[PDB]
Amino acid sequence: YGFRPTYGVGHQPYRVVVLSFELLHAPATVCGPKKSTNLVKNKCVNFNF
Amino acid sequence: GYFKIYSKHTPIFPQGFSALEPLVDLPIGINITRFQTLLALNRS
Ligand SMILES: *[C@@H]1O[C@H](CO)[C@@H](O[C@@H]2O[C@H](CO)[C@@H](O)[C@H](O)[C@H]2NC(C)=O)[C@H](O)[C@H]1NC(C)=O
Repeated sequence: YGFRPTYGVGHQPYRVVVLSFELLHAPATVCGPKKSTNLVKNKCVNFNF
Repeated sequence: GYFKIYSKHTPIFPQGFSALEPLVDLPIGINITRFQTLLALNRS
């Protein structure tokens, strides 16, 4: 490839990384992080543990 | 698709009752239809 430092913006080499998201019949194992809140006791609160 | 393993260790088929507590739930998701124990042959 023409990786010359004097090349134009459209010709300079650039790093590209491609991410592929595959969904299969097997159980999912790559989930996003889950946000958590503080803990409130002795109050009528809507909770999710 | 979850390969669940339960285990228990008793000191000393013995009579008695002991329940097995879950150990590891692996998300293998593969078909299991045959099984075979593997042993250790100590050369010494
Ligand atoms: C294979 O057998 C050898 C020989 O019996 C084992 O080495 C012995 O290990 C015990 C502890 O388990 C020591 O008290 C002995 O002194 C060892 N013997 C010698 C001659 O060194 C060895 O542990 C066995 N291998 C495995 C993987 O258990």
